[PDB]
Amino acid sequence: GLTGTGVLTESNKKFLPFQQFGRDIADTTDAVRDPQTLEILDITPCSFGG
Amino acid sequence: CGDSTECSNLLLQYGSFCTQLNRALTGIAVEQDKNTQEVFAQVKQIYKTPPIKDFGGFNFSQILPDPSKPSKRSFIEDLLFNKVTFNGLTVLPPLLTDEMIAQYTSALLAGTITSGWTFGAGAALQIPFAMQMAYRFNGIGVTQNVLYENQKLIANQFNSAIGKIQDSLS
Amino acid sequence: QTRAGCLIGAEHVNNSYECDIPIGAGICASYQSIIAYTMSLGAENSVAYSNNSIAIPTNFTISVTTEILPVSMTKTSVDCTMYICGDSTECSNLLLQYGSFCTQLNRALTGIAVEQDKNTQEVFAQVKQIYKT
Amino acid sequence: FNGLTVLPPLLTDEMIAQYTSALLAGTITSGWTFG
Amino acid sequence: STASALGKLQNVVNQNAQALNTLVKQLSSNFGAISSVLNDILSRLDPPEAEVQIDRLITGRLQSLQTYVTQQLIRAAEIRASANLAATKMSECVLGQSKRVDFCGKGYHLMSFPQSAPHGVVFLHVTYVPAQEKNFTTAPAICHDGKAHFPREGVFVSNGTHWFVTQRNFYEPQIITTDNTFVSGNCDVVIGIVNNT
Amino acid sequence: AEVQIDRLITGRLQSLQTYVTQQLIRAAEIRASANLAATKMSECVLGQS
Ligand SMILES: *[C@@H]1O[C@H](CO)[C@@H](O[C@@H]2O[C@H](CO)[C@@H](O)[C@H](O)[C@H]2NC(C)=O)[C@H](O)[C@H]1NC(C)=O
Ligand SMILES: *[C@@H]1O[C@H](CO)[C@@H](O[C@@H]2O[C@H](CO)[C@@H](O)[C@H](O)[C@H]2NC(C)=O)[C@H](O)[C@H]1NC(C)=O
Ligand SMILES: *[C@@H]1O[C@H](CO)[C@@H](O[C@@H]2O[C@H](CO)[C@@H](O)[C@H](O)[C@H]2NC(C)=O)[C@H](O)[C@H]1NC(C)=O
Ligand SMILES: *[C@@H]1O[C@H](CO)[C@@H](O[C@@H]2O[C@H](CO)[C@@H](O)[C@H](O)[C@H]2NC(C)=O)[C@H](O)[C@H]1NC(C)=O
Ligand SMILES: *[C@@H]1O[C@H](CO)[C@@H](O[C@@H]2O[C@H](CO)[C@@H](O)[C@H](O)[C@H]2NC(C)=O)[C@H](O)[C@H]1NC(C)=O
Ligand SMILES: *[C@@H]1O[C@H](CO)[C@@H](O[C@@H]2O[C@H](CO)[C@@H](O)[C@H](O)[C@H]2NC(C)=O)[C@H](O)[C@H]1NC(C)=O
Ligand SMILES: *[C@@H]1O[C@H](CO)[C@@H](O[C@@H]2O[C@H](CO)[C@@H](O)[C@H](O)[C@H]2NC(C)=O)[C@H](O)[C@H]1NC(C)=O
Ligand SMILES: *[C@@H]1O[C@H](CO)[C@@H](O)[C@H](O)[C@H]1NC(C)=O
Repeated sequence: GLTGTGVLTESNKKFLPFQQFGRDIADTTDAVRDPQTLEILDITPCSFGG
Repeated sequence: CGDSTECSNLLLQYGSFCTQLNRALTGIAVEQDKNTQEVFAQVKQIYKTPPIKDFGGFNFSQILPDPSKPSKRSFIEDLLFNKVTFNGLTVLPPLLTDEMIAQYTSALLAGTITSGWTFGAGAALQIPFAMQMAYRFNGIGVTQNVLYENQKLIANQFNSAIGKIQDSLS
Repeated sequence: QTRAGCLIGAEHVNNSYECDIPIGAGICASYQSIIAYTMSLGAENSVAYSNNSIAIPTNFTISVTTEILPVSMTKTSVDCTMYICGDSTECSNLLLQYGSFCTQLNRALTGIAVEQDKNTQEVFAQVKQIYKT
Repeated sequence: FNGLTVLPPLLTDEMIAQYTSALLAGTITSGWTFG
Repeated sequence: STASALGKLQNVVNQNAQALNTLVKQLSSNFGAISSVLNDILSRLDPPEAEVQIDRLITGRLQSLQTYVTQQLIRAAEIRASANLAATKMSECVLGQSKRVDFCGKGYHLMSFPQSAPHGVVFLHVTYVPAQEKNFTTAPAICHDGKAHFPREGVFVSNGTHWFVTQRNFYEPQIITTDNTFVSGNCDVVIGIVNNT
Repeated sequence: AEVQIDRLITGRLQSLQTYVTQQLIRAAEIRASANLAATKMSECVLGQS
């Protein structure tokens, strides 16, 4: 139910056993936990620029 | 808008609204670059210091660049650098990297150590440091005899002050 | 691939000249084809320092240089109601309920014009009489 | 134009040229004394 | 011959013209209404909806005019600062000779001449630049008869065999005499003193 | 939904305008400081004041 775009990579963050996703600052999500495999993935925005 | 065709279509009817915003931001960036270039680019040649350093007893080792460090900075510059520490927004890098700024500072400092104020008008002319300091005292109403009789004490006081500056900063 | 991004359509060399078209991160490009290089701060020299040697000029030259400074700009004014409504009684009646909205703008524009006139008169009028050669 | 006006400057360029000529003749003939 | 030298005045003129052009161009925006023409809206609907339509145009045009006024204020402040700098330069480098280095000209200042420009001033600065240097050997004081001699103004120089006194900014040797030197102490504490007559 | 989209758009535009104005003011004061620094570098390093 949490929707967003970007590119997903493998991360090394250690979620405490009851969170579902994390955000760093200014309320922007960075890490998520896949509901099935139960691992932490990292999201970075798709490349853009002038 | 953020990837919304409907938002873009509704927004298109507001006319030229962000063209002037980008114009202003580009002007600000150009002004920053111009400010840096105006402040630091004041010499035409990159002067260097002789390998042998006997400046009448004065000691500039704390301010001269250090060849050992890769950044080619000095003690005070390293202390200053160490002491102080998106949804469509980008940050552009400065045109002049800090290595070139350090090179400009080193060139200016070598020029003012070796050639007095002469390099600021025309070509640099060499001068022993004691004579330049005698000129500087003569320019404030004190005869050069005072420096020529108190050189050692003057050098010791200068070294002590430049040593205390580093401790005060650190 | 540069610290400023990615660049296509130019060749990278190993020399260094004065910077023509600034690109960024200490590098920029020029035309010869188009070549991208690292900026050169200036010429290199090592002034001959010794503790019992000096250099003294023997001749001189006289140079004349220019400096350009702007001191003024055009004075403009804007009629608020004519621009925002344009000969419409209904528009004026609807706009009237906004309070004092354009009096401040006219005040600011008049101040700007007065400042331009003061700038010009202060910069140039610095003599009491009109001397003649 | 739809309600915008441009006002002429108070000092026409002839007077500015006269000021420059007076200043320049003064500095040629009298040095810095006239300042 | 060379053009593109009067960049600043042209830039100011272009900025003003562009601001005026965008301000007058902003008049053709719907701003979310049905049309940009006032009479067309007036002669197509009923007043209860007509006023709703007109409000959007009113607020949009007000916002644009506010932005234009703010930009004009900023540019006027910058122009005022530039004019103050120009006035200071005119006061200090035309009515007198300046000692502060590099304020007006590159070198030792001699004089300046003003000229007008459509929206500014042009200063012609005349400066003195030394050239054709030459190496010499120097000494800070002269020991003679057990006394130390220092130059009044100038510096001791040497052909390579003899010694002379010169002014600092132009080579003109002269014979060392008691008239252009003064005595203080004895030649025992000065580092680098040399023997002569 | 177009009404809500417009309501969001106007506020976002207002915020962008405020940020731009603040940046302009800060740039002006920074430029003044840079001019002072350049004058000091020219007058106190290249000569005696
Ligand atoms: C959801 O169901 C899948 C399907 O069985 C589970 O995936 C298996 O998990 C076990 C646990 O070690 C592995 O040994 C199997 O190899 C997995 N099978 C696959 C990936 O096809 C998964 O663990 C379940 N998730 C839960 C229960 O949270
Ligand atoms: C100039 O001052 C520096 C101190 O910053 C001197 O360097 C010290 O030299 C002594 C004696 O050789 C060493 O014991 C210290 O470890 C040095 N300090 C540092 C930080 O390197 C330097 O010798 C002085 N210059 C001269 C010519 O004596
Ligand atoms: C002054 O004397 C020096 C030393 O004899 C002359 O030679 C220069 O010496 C410096 C350092 O020793 C070198 O960096 C230069 O390349 C030398 N110049 C030449 C042409 O060989 C020097 O030419 C003399 N004149 C001046 C104006 O310095
Ligand atoms: C100082 O420089 C000037 C300018 O170069 C010299 O005047 C030149 O002298 C040569 C040879 O006599 C002439 O061919 C040139 O026409 C002169 N130039 C001008 C502009 O008249 C002058 O000789 C130099 N002084 C010394 C002592 O060398
Ligand atoms: C030292 O300076 C003196 C004075 O200019 C030079 O000596 C003169 O040389 C000329 C040419 O040989 C003679 O005609 C004069 O009689 C000399 N003057 C005296 C007082 O003897 C001398 O050339 C300079 N030294 C060097 C190495 O050039
Ligand atoms: C200027 O530098 C020279 C050379 O570095 C110094 O000359 C030295 O003087 C001492 C004591 O008189 C001698 O022991 C050395 O042998 C000299 N050096 C050479 C290479 O011969 C001189 O002392 C310095 N200071 C001056 C001239 O005031
Ligand atoms: C300048 O002259 C004085 C005296 O003419 C020299 O002083 C003599 O130095 C020698 C060698 O050191 C001593 O043996 C004498 O006793 C000294 N005489 C006196 C009266 O003190 C002095 O050395 C000369 N200067 C130089 C640089 O050689
Ligand atoms: C010269 O430039 C080429 C590519 O432009 C680079 O591969 C090389 O390392 C540079 N230096 C030398 C010494 O060839």
